[PDB]
Amino acid sequence: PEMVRGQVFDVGPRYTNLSYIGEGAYGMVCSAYDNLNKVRVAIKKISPFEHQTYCQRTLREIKILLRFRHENIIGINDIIRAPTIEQMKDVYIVQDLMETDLYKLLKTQHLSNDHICYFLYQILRGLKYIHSANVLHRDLKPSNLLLNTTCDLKICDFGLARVADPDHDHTGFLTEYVATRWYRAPEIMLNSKGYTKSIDIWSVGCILAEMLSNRPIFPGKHYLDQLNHILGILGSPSQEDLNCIINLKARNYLLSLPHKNKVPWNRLFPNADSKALDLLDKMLTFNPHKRIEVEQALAHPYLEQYYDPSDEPIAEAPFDDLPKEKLKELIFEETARFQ
Ligand SMILES: CNC(=O)c1ccccc1Nc1cc(NC2CCOCC2)ncc1Cl
Repeated sequence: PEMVRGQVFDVGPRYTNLSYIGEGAYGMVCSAYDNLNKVRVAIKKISPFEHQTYCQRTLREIKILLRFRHENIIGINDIIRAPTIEQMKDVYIVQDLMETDLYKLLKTQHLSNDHICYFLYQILRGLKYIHSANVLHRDLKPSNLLLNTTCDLKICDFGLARVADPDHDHTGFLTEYVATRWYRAPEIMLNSKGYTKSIDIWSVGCILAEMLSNRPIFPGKHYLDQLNHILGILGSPSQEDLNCIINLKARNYLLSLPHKNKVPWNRLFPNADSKALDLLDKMLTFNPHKRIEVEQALAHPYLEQYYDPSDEPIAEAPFDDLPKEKLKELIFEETARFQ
């Protein structure tokens, strides 16, 4: 078998001529030539079986990606693994080869308003499908948005995803959270477990702001610093928005802060399209119940050149204590169709 950067990458003979791409959340990713489809593809090597948590994340990523079928969601083309559970130590996920990701593009390229509009449309179109399956992505960020040479955008990594559960969303103040800090909604730090669709809309709002300026809008250095940044731009929450927070520790923390005024979007982004800023404001709304939903966002005037609900499909059917041995068996069963 071909070896890449001191490690086995056992994908042959269908996939040959390997080249290192980089490290992702699951391990090494390479490009390879697919001798059947006559194109180069991406292959991610995953070695999760020694840890229950790695098994849970890998199973979620595979189960969700195989059930979903949408132009703006990365697909799984093939899955390579040993023929028996005993011999299975790694799993390789084959996906379409992308040219870049939005994180890398934002680091070096200025986006035209036309590119911002197109990218936002595609993120929201993919998100409508995810939310229609009652699934929350929970880790939307520029590095999870991959792009091909013609700027077709694919949402990636469903490892932190969950089925929406609005009834069990409430929790205490400063409750630990897994998802990427800069893209976390204010309620995560206050009273939310991140089990409602509004969590994803906030992250999209953060990505739109970052597309407008090439810099993260709320670059918090640690857990509570994240809320300082959000309130530094949005200003103090209204009495009505505080009344929606019943938890005393969270509400009292907010009441203890000096009054802060809103920084206007047009002063932060003087070159931005005014319709883009109006949609940004609706996505970056402090109160999650007043925050715009994905289908409303698609219908916003900023996206009128693309909006077509008949061409924004939904899922046909909607969608933690298991030991790692049981999870390995489920991963083996979930990947059986490619043998
Ligand atoms: C969600 N992120 C990943 O899956 C990932 C992370 C680090 C390195 C590669 C990654 N995957 C891909 C990478 C590419 N192409 C690269 C994209 C970045 O720029 C170089 C090509 N094509 C398809 C895929 Cl699946």
